Amino acid sequence: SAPKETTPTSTSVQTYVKENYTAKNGLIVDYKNAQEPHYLAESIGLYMEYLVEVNDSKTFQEQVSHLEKNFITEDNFIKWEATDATTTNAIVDDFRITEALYQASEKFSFPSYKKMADKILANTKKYSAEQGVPVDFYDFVHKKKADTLHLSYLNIQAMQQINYRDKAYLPIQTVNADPFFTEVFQNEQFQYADPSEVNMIDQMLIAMAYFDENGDVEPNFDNFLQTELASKGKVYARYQRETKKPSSENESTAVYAFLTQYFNKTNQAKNGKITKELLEKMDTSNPETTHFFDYINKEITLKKKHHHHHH
Repeated sequence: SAPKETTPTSTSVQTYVKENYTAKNGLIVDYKNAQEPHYLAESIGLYMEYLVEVNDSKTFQEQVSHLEKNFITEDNFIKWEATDATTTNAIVDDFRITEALYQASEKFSFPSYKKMADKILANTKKYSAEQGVPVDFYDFVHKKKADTLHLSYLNIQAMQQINYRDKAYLPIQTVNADPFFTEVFQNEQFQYADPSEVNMIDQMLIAMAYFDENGDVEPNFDNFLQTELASKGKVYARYQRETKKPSSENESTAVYAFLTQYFNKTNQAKNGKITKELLEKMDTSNPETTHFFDYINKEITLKKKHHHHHH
């Protein structure tokens, strides 16, 4: 059970992850030398995504093995973190992992990755949903579904791969931003995640899902992004909803990675150049203070797509 060994485009990230973000059992940690370490399905899925992008079948399969031995239950759920006490998935992490497996099945000519993703994703659609509409998680020990959907958990590409019913998309089809998205869908209504603050990582993920499903940007959020960049040359990590002022002047690496993706998806090439330079400016080189999420989304986004001299 191993794909043909491929020649990666680069090995430096793999070497850096092995040296700085890997615990003794081989699992990827959120911070190096953390007092409270977390071995997240999010992290292994992002690493899997990166490894497909850089054509590294050997390291990809090593990750699939860690996934099978530490995250996947006997009924084919993916624990959102690798502890015995974890009793839930997180649909956003299932979507990411199954998407990576589908892409790897093609990239590495290995059909069993596709069949593995089929099995996991069908199970996610079946159990982490209320009447066909996704919810954040299913507790597979207590056999209870979440009663919330956070829109930042939506992965439109993954949901189309497993043919969610049309009604599953009603939340992202009908959400408004003013200028921020209501992050939570519960009891067929929208609410904000926090009484006063928005997290721009979550806001960017909603904006990208909005564009992916609806084919156009939400113009209130898009205008906020444009006016922040024009007036400040930055987009901050968190904002106060009442004032629209930043909670602090802290910036977020992941926010600039997702802004770069968003501007390139929505035909905003000048803005995408601006946020690419902001992403390069962020320092992800301290593994004790750089969450793996920030480190690896910068690496993925700077590698995602010959043409310097002429087209």
